[PDB]
Amino acid sequence: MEIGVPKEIKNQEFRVGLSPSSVRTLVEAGHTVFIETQAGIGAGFADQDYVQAGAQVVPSAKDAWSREMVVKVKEPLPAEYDLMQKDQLLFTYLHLAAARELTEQLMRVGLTAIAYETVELPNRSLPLLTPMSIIAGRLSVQFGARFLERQQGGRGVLLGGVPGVKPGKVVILGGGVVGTEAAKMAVGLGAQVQIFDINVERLSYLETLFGSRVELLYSNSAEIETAVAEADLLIGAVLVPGRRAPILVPASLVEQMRTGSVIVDVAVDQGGCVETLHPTSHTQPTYEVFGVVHYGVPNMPGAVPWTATQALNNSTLPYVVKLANQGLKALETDDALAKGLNVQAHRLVHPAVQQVFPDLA
Amino acid sequence: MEIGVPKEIKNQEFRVGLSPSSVRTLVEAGHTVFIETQAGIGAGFADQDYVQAGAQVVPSAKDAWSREMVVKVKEPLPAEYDLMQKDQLLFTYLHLAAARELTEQLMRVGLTAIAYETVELPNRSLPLLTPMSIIAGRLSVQFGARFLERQQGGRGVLLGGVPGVKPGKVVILGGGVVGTEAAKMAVGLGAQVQIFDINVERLSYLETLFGSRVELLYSNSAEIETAVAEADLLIGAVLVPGRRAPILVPASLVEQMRTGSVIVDVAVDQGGCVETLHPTSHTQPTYEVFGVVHYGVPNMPGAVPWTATQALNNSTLPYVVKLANQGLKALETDDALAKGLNVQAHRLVHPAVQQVFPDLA
Amino acid sequence: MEIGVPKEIKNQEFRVGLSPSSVRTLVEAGHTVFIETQAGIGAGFADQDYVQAGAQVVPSAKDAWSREMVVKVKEPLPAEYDLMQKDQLLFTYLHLAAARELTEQLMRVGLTAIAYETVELPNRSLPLLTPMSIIAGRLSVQFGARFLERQQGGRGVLLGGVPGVKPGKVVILGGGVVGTEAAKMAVGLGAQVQIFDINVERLSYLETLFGSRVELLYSNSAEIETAVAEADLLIGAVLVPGRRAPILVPASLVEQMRTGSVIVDVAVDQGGCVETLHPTSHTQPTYEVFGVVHYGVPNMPGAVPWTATQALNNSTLPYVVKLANQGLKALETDDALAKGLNVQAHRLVHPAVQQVFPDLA
Amino acid sequence: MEIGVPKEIKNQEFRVGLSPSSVRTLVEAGHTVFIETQAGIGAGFADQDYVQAGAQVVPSAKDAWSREMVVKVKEPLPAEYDLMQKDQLLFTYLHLAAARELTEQLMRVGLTAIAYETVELPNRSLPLLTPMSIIAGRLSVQFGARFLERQQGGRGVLLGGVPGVKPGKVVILGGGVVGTEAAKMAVGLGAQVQIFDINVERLSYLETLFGSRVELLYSNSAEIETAVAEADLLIGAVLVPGRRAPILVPASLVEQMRTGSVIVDVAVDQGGCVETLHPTSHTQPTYEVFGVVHYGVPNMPGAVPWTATQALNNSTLPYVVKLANQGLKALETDDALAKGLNVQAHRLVHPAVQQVFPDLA
Amino acid sequence: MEIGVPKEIKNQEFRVGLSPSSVRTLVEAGHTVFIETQAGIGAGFADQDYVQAGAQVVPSAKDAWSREMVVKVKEPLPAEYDLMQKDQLLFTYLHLAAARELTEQLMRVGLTAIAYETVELPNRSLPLLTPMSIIAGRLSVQFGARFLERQQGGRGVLLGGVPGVKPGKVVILGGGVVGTEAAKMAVGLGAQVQIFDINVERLSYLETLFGSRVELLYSNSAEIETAVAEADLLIGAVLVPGRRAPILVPASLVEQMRTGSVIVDVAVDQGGCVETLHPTSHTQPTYEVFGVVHYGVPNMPGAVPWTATQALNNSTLPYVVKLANQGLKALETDDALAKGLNVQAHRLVHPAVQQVFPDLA
Repeated sequence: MEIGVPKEIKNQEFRVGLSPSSVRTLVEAGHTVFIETQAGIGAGFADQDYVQAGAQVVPSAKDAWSREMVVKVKEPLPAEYDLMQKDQLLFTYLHLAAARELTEQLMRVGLTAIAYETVELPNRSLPLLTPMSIIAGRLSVQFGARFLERQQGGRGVLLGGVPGVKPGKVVILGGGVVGTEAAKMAVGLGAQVQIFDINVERLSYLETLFGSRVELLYSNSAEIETAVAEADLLIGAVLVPGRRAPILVPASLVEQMRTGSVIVDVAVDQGGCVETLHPTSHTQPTYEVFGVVHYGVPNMPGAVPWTATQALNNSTLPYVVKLANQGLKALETDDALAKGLNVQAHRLVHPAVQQVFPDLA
Repeated sequence: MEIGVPKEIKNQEFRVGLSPSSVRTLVEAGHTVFIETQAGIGAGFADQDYVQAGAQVVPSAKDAWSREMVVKVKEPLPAEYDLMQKDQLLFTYLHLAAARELTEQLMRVGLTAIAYETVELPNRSLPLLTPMSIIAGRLSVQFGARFLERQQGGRGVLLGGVPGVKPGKVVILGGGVVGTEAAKMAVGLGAQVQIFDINVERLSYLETLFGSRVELLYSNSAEIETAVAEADLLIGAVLVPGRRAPILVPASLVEQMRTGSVIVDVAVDQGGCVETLHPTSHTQPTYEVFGVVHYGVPNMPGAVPWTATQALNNSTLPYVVKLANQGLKALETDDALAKGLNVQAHRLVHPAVQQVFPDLA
Repeated sequence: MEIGVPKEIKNQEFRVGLSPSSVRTLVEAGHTVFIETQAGIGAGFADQDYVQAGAQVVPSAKDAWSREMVVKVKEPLPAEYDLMQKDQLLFTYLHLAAARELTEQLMRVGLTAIAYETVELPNRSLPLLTPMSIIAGRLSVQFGARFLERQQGGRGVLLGGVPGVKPGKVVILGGGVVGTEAAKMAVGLGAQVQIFDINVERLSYLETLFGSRVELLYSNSAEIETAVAEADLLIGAVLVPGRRAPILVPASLVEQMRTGSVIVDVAVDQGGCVETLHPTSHTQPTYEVFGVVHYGVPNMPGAVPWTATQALNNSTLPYVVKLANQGLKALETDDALAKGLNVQAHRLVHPAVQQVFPDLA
Repeated sequence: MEIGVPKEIKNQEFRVGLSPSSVRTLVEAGHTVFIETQAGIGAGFADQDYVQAGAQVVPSAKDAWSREMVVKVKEPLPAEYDLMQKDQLLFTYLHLAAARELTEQLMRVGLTAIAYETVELPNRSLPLLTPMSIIAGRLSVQFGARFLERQQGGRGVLLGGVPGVKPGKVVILGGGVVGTEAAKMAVGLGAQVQIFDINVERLSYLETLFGSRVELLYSNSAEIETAVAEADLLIGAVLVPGRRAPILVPASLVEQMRTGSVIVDVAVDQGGCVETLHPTSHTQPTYEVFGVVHYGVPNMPGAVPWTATQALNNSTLPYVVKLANQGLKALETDDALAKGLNVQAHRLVHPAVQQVFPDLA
Repeated sequence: MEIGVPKEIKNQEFRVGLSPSSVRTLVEAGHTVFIETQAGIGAGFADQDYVQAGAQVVPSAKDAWSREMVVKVKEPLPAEYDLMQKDQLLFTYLHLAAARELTEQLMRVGLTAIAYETVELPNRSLPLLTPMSIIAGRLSVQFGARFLERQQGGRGVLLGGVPGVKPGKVVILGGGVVGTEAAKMAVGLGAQVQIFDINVERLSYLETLFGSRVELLYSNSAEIETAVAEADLLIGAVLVPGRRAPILVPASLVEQMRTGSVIVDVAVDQGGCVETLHPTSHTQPTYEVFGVVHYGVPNMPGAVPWTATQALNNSTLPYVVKLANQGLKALETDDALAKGLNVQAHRLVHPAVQQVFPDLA
C-alpha cells in the first residue's frame, strides 16, 4: 500500500510518524512509503536515513497527505484540512472528545480515522499510550531536579545529598505506571522516596520491585498531609485516563509546604490531584504559589523526540503493518483496532465520543 | 571569640559561611557569632533560624567584617577591601595565585589569611575541596540530561531509554572522585556507562563499587576515539588541582561526534581535557561547535546552596572551632591548618603562591 | 501398581526415568518399582540408592519392560520393540510426528502411550518441557564460553573481561524462558548483554528482572544487523515449539561477524533463526563458516543428567502417581493428561499427530 | 606444651577458652590439651567432641589449672585464686584497671598474665576485641526488636512494617564497627535507618557499603535532637575503648521520645552516650524512664556462646600456638603479644594499669 | 451512620477496630464514630488522637455497643452478649465453625454478622486475612532468633554468624505468603536459607524474588529429612486455611535434630506440619522435646498492635465505608461482602458454617 508521513506542524512537536527502522520494515513487506523532507529532523532522523531504508522523500506535505494511509503523531490542524482526502485511512492521536470542529471536519471529508488512544485490549489497557506514560514518569524527576536548583527558582537541594548531608525527599501520589517509573529515577539519584496508593495489592507488587528502599504508604488524608508538608519534590501521578482526579492536594496543603519546593503533576492537561496547578507555556514553564514552584508544561515526552518516536513505533508498528496488508478488514480481525476506530464514512463511530457530541451521532 | 559572617556579594553566589547548625555548635563552645541580615537567605536559612541558634543578627556587612574572625565562602572583593581590619583571621576560598591585587591587598592590611583550598593532609588530600568535588560530579549528569532535551538544544534522548529502545551512552574521562560520583548518577538514570582512567588500580577499586554494570577502560587514544564518537553525553572529570589537563579530546574528535551530543567538563575554569570547551556565562550557558552542545558554566555546586553550605560546613567546622579556641596557636598544633596559611603580617607565606608572585616574596 | 524403569539405551542418553527420591515417594503410596541394574548410573544414582528407597533392582531390561507402567526419558527404539506389551501404559518423550515407524509400532502392539511433550495446560503451557528449556538456556552460555577459548577455536575472549579491558558481548535473539535463563548466566559472568524480542510486554517484564543491567531491544532487522555484527557470542533462543523459526540471521549477516565469534542456537534440532547452523555430532561438535564457529550439538540438557533427571522428575512425578493410583481414569480427571495421550488400543488419538499421518487416522 | 582449659564459673558465662577445632589444631602441633568435663557444654560442645579432637578430659578444675598455660574467656575469680601456680602463663580477658584485688593477687602468685584486650597492633587496633564488637552490633538490633513487642513493653512496632504501613525508624549514634554491624541488621529487617558520626571520611566509606539505602548524617546537636525525637529504636554505638563517652543523649532529649520507644547502648558497662541508661541484671533486663524502655544488660555476646566461642578462637588461636611453641620468647618476637603482657614475676608491667594503680608500680 | 468501637477485652488483645486515620476518613464521609475510652491505648493511640480525628469518645462499652455498626478485631465474648442489639451490623473476626455458643447467641439476637475471614474474592483470596499472614511470616524469624539465644534456651547461635564463622541454617516448609515473608527476614539477618514447596511454579516465582541467594527445593520426604536434621531454626509455613496440614515433620524426624534447635509453626492454632508442636500460653511460651525448643504461642501479630491495627485497617476500610454508606445493600453490590455474611435475622447463612452445625441450618 502507499503510505505517507507529513512533517508534524504543531508547535513544539518534533516527533515523527515513522522512524527509519519502521520504514525499512514496512518496505520489506511490499508497501511503499512517502515522507516529506525534514519530517524526521527534529527527532534526529535525516532524509538520507529515510532513503537508505527505501523511502521516497517528498518535497511537500501535499505529496505526503495524498496517500491511502497517512501515519502521524498529532491531530490534523486546520491548516491541513484541505489536504485530507475521501478514502484515506488516518492513524494518529486524535483526542476527538475535545475538538468539536476537528470531529465535524473528519465527518465531512469521509475518511476512516483511527485514534492511537482508543485502540484497547480485552484488559482495557491502551497499548499505544503506555509508552508515553513511561517516559513522562521518568522525565518528571529530571524536570523536578532542575527546578530545585537555586537559579531555576528552587530552594537549592541536590536530590541525592552527600554523605553527612540529608538527601531530598520525593513524595509520589499514585503507584501506577507513571508513579512507578518516577520512583525508579528518584531512587536512582539517591533521594528518599515515598509512594502513596489506594490499592494495597499494587503496594504489595511494588515491594517486589523496590524491596525496603522506598516507603510504600496507603493513601489516606492524614498521612498525605504530613508527607506533603515535608517534601522537596511532589509528583502527581494519578493519571486516570477519563475524568479528572480528586484533589489530593488542596491549596491549604500547599501553603504548608517549604519555600522553594517543587510540584510537577503529570495529569496537568487532563486535570491533576493538586488544586493550584494549571497548564503553563514553554516560554514561562513555571509559576509560584506560596513560594512553591509549579511546573505545568504538558506533553512531557515531546522533550525527547528521538527516544519517544522509537518507543511509539515499537508499539504502533504491528498495527500499521496489519492495516497496510488488510486495509479495512483488519478492523474485523482485530478487536483492539476495531476499538480505535473513531470516524468512518461521515459517521461518528466511537461510543465515547458520541456521548460527548450526542447530537453528532 | 567573636565571629562574623557577612553576606556573600559575589554574583550568583548564594552559599553562606556558616549554617544555623554550625552556629549553634559554635555558640555552645562559648564563642559568639554575628551574621549580617539575609546572609543565609539564598541557601534557605532565614535570620530567625540564626536567632534560635544563638546568633546575633547584624544589619550591615561592616558589623560583620569588624570581628576577630571572619568566615566566608568566596574571596573578598574590592568593594569590601575597606572593611577588612589589621588583626583579623580570614578563613575562606582565596585562590591567590590568580589575584595579584587581592594578594597585595591582604598584604597591605596585615591580617592572617587562611585559604580553605590549601589546608592539606599528610596524604596531600585537600579535605576542604572534596565536598565540592563530590557535588560537582553528581551535578554533571543532571545538567547533561537537561541539555540532551530537544528544547534545550540536544538530540532529544532520554538517558535511561525505555524497554525496547536504546539507552543513552555516557562516557566519562577520569575515574577519580568526580568521575565516580558522575557514574553513580548516570547508572542511576539507567544509562550505558564507560569510564576511562590511566590507573589500573583505580579501575580495580571501581569494580568493587559497580561490579559489571559499568565498562571500566584503560585510557588510551585508540579506545577513547571510538568511545567518544558514539557518546550522547561526554563528561570531562580530570580535575588535577594544579596544572591544566592534557587534551584527551581534540577538536578533530569533536567533529566526529553526533549532532545534539553534549559535553560537560568539570575542569572548565582551570582548563579541561576537551579542546573546544571554554567558560560561558549564566545568561548563555551553552554554545555549539559542530552541532555539539557545550556547557561551560563554572562553579557547579553554586546551583544547590542549601546542600552545598552544609557539606562545606561539615568539613570546615572542626577547623573553625580550633581557630576560635586557640587563635593563632592552632597553626602550631595543626599541620593541615598550618598549610592553609597564605598571608600573615604583610608577608606572603604560601610557598606555591610565592612561586607565582616570586617578587612578592 | 507395578512400575518398571529400564536403562536408557539411546546413544549419549544418561538420564533415567525416576530418581531415588521419586521411587521412595512412589513406594510410600503402595506402588512397587522395578529398575534395571545400572539404569541410574549415568545420572549418578547407584543401585544401592535405589534399594534404600524400596526399589526392586532387576537384572534385565525385559524384567523392567514387563510391567503395567513403564516410565522412561526417550522414545522406545527398535531394539526394544519386542519387549513392549499389550496393555501397558507408556510415559516418556515420544515425538511421534517425526517417527512414522515408531508410531505404527505402538499402534500394532496396542498399549496406551502418553507423551511428556503434549501434556498441556489450559494456558497451553507444556509443563513437562519447561524444565529442559531452563537448563538448555543456562547451558548455552557455558558452551559458548568454552568455544570462545583459543584452543577450542574461538577468538580467545574472556566474557567478563578484567578492569581496564572490554568485556565480551552477548546477543540473545528471543526473550522467552530460554533467552531469559541465558541472559542470567551471561550477566553472571560479567558480559555486556543485549536481548531482542518482538513482544514489548515481554521486554517490560524483563526489565523487572534485570533493571538497566541488560539492553532490552525490539526485534527489527535494522538493529539486529548492527548488534549481530559486533557480537562475540550469538545465542538463538526462538524455540517456538511447532514450526521452524524465521531466519533472523541470514548467511549474509554471518559473513559480517568477527572471526572466532561463536553461534549457539538452541532450536537446532527443530530448525533455528540462523541460516547457516545445522546439527552436528558429539564427535565433531562444531564447524566454521566464515571463520565463525558453529556449535550444533542437540539435547543440551543431556550434559547434566544428575541435575536434568531431578528437574524432570519434580515435574512428572505428580502425574506418575496419578497414573499409578487411578490407572486409565486419570485421563478423565486430568485434562492435561488427557492431552498427553497419543496412542491407545491401536488408535492414533493425538490430533496433531493425525494431521501428520492423516492416513494413519 | 601442656594446656588446660577450666570451665568458666562466672555467672551467665557459657563460652569456653577453646573449641574442639582449636584443640585438634593444637594437638596436631604436638601440644597436649586438658579440659575440664562440661567445660564446652554451655557453648554446645560435648566432652566427646573434645575427645575426638585429641583432648584429655579432666574431672576437676584443679586438674585444668595445674598446667603451664591456662586458656580462658573471663578473669579468674576469688574461688580460683588458690588453683593458680607460680610459673603459669595465663591468657584471658583480665580488665585489671578495674580489679585492684585481682591485680594484687596475680602479683603475689608470680605467673605471667597476658590480657586479650591489650594485645595491640601497630595501628592500635585490638584484634582480640573486634570479634566481640561485631557480635554485639548485630545483637543490638535483635534485642531492640524484641523489646518493641507490646508484651515485652514496647509500643508494638514491626521494624520492617508491611506494604502500606510505615516501617520502624532506627537511629544509630556512632559509625564504627558496632554501628555499622547494627545498620546491616536493621536494614536487613526493612527498617528506615539513620547513622550519625563525626568523621566524614567514615561517612564516605559507609556510603560504599550501603549506597543510598541508609541516611548518613554528621553528628551535630541540632540534627541529633530531631532524629532522636522520632526514633522507635535508639542504638548507642560510641564504644571508645578507654574513657566514657560524651553524652549525646541527655535526659531532656529522652523525655522528648515517644512512649514505648527503646534504647540500647552498647557501651553500658563502660559508660554510654545516653544519660539515663545504666546497667541492669538478667533478671530485670529493662526499666522505663519517661515511658521509654531501657535495656542495660551487658556482655551481649554471651547470648550466643556457640557463635562467640568460635569467633574468639579464630582470632586468639595463632597467639595460643605461638605461646605454646616459643613459651615466653614469643613476647620478643611478637610486638602485639608483648603489648598484651600485663603481669610477670610479681611485677605490674602494663603502662596503662600502672597509671591506675600508680602505687602498685 | 453511627459507628461504635468498643475496647477489645480478650486476653492479650491490644489491637483496636479502627485507627485514628480511619476514623478521620470515616468522619469526612458524614458518618459519626463512637469509641470507648482507652480502646486505642494498647496499640499506641490515645483518646486525644481520636478526638482530633472527629470521634466522640465514650466512657463505657455499652455506649460503644449500642450503635448500628460495631467494628471490632476479635469475636464477641460472653461478657458482652448482653450488649448486643437486634439490628446491628457486626464486622470482626468470628471463626464461628469453632464456637457453637457464639453462633447460637448471634442467632438468638438477630443482628447481621459479617466475618472478616470469609469475605472472599473471585480468586478465592481472603483479602482480610493476608495482612496478618504477612506479619506472622516476618515475626516467625524474630521469635526464632530470640529462642536460639542461650539464656532463652537455644544452642546460642547468631543467625548471621560473623566472617570466619558458619551462619545459622533456616529451613522453611511452605513457599506461600508466610514462607516467603519469613525468608525475607532470614535472608536479612544473614542466615543460610532453604525453602521447600510442592509447587514448582511457585518455586520459579520465588527465584525472581531471591535470585540464587536462597535454596529453592521440591518438597519430597527424602530432602526434607536431610535438611531438617541440619537446621538451627525450622519454620512451619503451610497455612492451608481449612483443614490441618499433613505432617511433614514427624516426631522421629524431630529426634534427629540438634539440641537447642528451634521450631516455630505458624499454623499451631489450626494444626501444623510438625507432629510434636501444640499451642502454649504466654506465660510458658515454649517447651522441649528431645532438647529441641518448641514455641507454640498463637496469634503472632498480636505482639505488634501498632503495626497490625493499621495493616488491618488499610484492608477493611473500603468495606467499612461501603457498609456505612449503603447499609445492607452493599451485600448486593459486593460479592466479596456477600461472602463475608455469616448470620442474619436468626439464620445461619454461611455454607461452610452450616456444614459444621448442619442442624443449626
